[PDB]
Amino acid sequence: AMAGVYTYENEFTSDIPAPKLFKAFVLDADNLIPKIAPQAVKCAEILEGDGGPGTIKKITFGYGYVKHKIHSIDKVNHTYSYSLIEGDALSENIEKIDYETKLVSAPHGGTIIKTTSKYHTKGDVEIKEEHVKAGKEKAAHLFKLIEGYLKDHPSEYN
Repeated sequence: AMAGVYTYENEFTSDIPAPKLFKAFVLDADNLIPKIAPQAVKCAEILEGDGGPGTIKKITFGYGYVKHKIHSIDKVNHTYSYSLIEGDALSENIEKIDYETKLVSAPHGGTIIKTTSKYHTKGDVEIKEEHVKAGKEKAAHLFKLIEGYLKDHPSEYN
């Protein structure tokens, strides 16, 4: 019954400018990711809301699905936050996970992507280093694919 929050932060870099990355990775993820990784995302459907705060999305992938609830989108600052509210990473021990991502402009025109994950826990906390790392290496593979797409279609997301 003990409720708590485990917070984990991570950061990676890109040569892609922040605005373009924001438009592609963040704002057009429903459309872009199916294109470059049909297994990571087959389908995204909005179940309620506009597409801004409060929006609920169902994401189906090549098998199972998750639901995301959008908390905020700050287009001007290039920050985004949303929670995993249904899916297999959840349990009686992890009731939900909040993500917050910030795209910061690097010195030479690229980006530093900073992500905070907050696991809302119940009872004893058990969180394996190996599952956290497997999550980062999966995301990084898919991020590298997005970067490749943006470099292969330079007239997009300007």
